[PDB]
Amino acid sequence: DDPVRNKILHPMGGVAFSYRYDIWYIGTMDQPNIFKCKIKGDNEYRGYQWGIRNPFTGQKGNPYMSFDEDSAVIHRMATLGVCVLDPTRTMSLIPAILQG
Amino acid sequence: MKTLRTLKISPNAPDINSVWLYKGTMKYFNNGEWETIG
Amino acid sequence: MKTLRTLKISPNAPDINSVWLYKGTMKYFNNGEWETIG
Amino acid sequence: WTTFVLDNNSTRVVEKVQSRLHSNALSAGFQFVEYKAPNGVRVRLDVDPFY
Amino acid sequence: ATPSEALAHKLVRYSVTLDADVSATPVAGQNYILRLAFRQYIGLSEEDQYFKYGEVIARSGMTASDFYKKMAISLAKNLENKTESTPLVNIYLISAAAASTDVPVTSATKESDLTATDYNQIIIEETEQPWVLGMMPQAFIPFTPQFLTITVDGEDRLWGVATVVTPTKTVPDGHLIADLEYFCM
Amino acid sequence: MVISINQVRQLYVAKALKANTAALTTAGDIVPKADTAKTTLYFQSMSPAGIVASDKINLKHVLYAKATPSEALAHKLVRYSVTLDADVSATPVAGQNYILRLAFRQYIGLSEEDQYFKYGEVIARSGMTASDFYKKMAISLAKNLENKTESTPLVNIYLISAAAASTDVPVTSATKESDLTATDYNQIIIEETEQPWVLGMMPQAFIPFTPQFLTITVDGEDRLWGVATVVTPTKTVPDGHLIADLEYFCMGARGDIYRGMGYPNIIKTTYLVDPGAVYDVLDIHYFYTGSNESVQKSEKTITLVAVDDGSHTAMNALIGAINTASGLTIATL
Repeated sequence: DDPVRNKILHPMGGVAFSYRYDIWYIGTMDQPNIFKCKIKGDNEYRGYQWGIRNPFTGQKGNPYMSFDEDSAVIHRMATLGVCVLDPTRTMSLIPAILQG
Repeated sequence: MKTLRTLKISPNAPDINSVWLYKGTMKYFNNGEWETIG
Repeated sequence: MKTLRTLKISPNAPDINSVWLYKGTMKYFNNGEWETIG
Repeated sequence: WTTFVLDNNSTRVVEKVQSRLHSNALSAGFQFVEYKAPNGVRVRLDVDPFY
Repeated sequence: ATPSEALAHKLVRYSVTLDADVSATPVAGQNYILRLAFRQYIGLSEEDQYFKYGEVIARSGMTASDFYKKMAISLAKNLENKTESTPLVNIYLISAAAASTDVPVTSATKESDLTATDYNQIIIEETEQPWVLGMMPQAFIPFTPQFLTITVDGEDRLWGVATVVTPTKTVPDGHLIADLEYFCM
Repeated sequence: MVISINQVRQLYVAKALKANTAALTTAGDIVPKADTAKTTLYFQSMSPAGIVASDKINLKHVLYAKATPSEALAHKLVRYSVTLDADVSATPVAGQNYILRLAFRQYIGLSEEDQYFKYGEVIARSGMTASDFYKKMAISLAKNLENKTESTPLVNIYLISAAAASTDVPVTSATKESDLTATDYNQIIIEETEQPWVLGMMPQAFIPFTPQFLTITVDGEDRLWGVATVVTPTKTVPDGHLIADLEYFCMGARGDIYRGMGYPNIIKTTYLVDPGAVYDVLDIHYFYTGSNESVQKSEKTITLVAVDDGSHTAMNALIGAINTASGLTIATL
């Protein structure tokens, strides 16, 4: 029923994703059909590109300067994934205004 | 808003909460008198 | 095949599963509309 | 609600009282003071003598 | 500076008829009950309320004029009987031939006295109350004719329409100027 | 309003295109100044306290220069047409209560999770015309809306008669059914409303809505009684309030940033934009690069606003004076 994300309204009131009937598990499976994927090594990164001072850390003065602008830039990265093993084991009914 | 539930076959008039059927004339109680449907 | 167990006297259309009795008419729901007998 | 019939074993709109006039002596009356709409909505009454 | 018609109170009139949207002819098996809601009965507040009734059950072949005939004598037998400590309200009947002359109905009037069968409305006009020179002021009991629900087809609708009309009768200036000269001495 | 910056944004108001310096005498004048070799570009403009020259644009380092026609910055007030559709019934059914729900969003807060619902109900009768239904539905909307003693309502409800078909009858809470005398009302217009605006503190916003209908039962089935169609908009909100909010933010990249914080002890910034006039905009986006190690770019932008007479004569004179002096080819609008 989230009204920010769905954005297409039904004529019968409400938002049209609320009329979507999803059976996510048809029968019993030994293992998870749907799961999130993660890498065992630490794979989220953080980095700081800055001039004289660093407001992100509080370091006034720079031993290794990136540029001379007197600014600070933060850089982050991540890798992720999702695996759905069998898509025939989830049944969905969606309103026809959501297809496009 | 008046829910009639039973239909009665009688040669003379039944209660006002029932439909009156005799020989081919369906009569029911509307506006204080028996109203023939047809 | 389709049982209509109630009859309702009303100027408005009651329901699919009841019979609509207005002044000299006996309408019921058939083929997606109200069919009057007689 | 043509779907459901409303009996007297649940609503008790006619209720047996004790009278001198008869053994099976009956009362009669009811009132609706609450409606329960779908999806958790309930509406109850508060009858104020100020209104 | 007052032209002496401004100090004359206007008696309120309600013309009650059958509701043409419900039925212009009386439904047969139903009870036609008119409730008169008086508002200042003995006290001087609006919380001192009195209720008088007129009930006419109809029968087959009862036209609108016979119903207005029998409701007015049902009102007048309740409102002006021997057991009334004050003059409460005045019942009137207007036939459609005259449309301005109102036939007075009282408790002594019975159905053989009223014979014109074109009665269009019942007019219920408020009365004059008793007046002593310095003890009883000129006060009036206001009212509102109200209607109960009749089962026309299967549904319950109010059988009447209470229309306020132009007040024809006015109680004159005399009982207040006489009461004012009692106080201003 | 707070806007984003590409490290700066400078704004200069153009009131009169003077041809050179020492002709700038009144506040708001501007001359576009450049050298003969067309290497550097700047604008000497008469501020309300004296002549002020902009930051010098290296003309080898101009990323874009483009101007806005001032018709593209005006917001259109959305109109919705409410009609009884012929598929369900083109006449009001005698026993059905017709309820029209207006579903607002971005009400007082800033999200679509802030929803507000106002209603309008008409129970129809036996002899009710479809034209008399639109008179009663518009009034029943104009009692639940238009009830604000404080301010203007969230929507404006109008009525079009079929004989007129282009002039809309306004329906207010004062309006009774005796005032609407036509017999051929065929639709209801539910138009957007301009919200209040104060300079620098309340930004220009709008409350979107959707006319939604509740189910009536006609042929035994519960059908939606109407159709809400978005008519093309006939009313606009001009470019005055956005440019005055734009000058307010971008005069703190040049002047005072404490715009009334310790209230008697303040610096007053004289603004040249009046919020009751339309403005063409001209953005020039440039940067700065240094030598031998400082190859990083310091991107900048310079905004020029000029009043619109409809035929765009003030901006096109300002663009044509720049293209002569600077050598760039900005497209005249």
